[PDB]
Amino acid sequence: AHIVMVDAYKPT
Amino acid sequence: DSATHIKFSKRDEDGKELAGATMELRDSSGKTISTWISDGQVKDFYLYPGKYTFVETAAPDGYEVATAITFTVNEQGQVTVN
Repeated sequence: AHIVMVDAYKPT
Repeated sequence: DSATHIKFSKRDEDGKELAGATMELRDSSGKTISTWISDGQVKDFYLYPGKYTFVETAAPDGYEVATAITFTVNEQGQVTVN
């Protein structure tokens, strides 16, 4: 089982 | 029961492993059972049946803290997320 957490880029 | 092998990935939006994120794993009572910083690898965990939460306390520069992720491991080893 995989759990994937994404760090979104800060606003441009 | 036995421990279920959980693989955790902290990634950027491009799907690449991201280092520099300070992470917590908490049990159903909110107690921190594991603490670490991401280093560009998948992080392994072995959990008995219960409810847990991955929580990001600090993101590396240029990135936003992700929403915490709550999941459950049942007696048959199945993993259910939000």
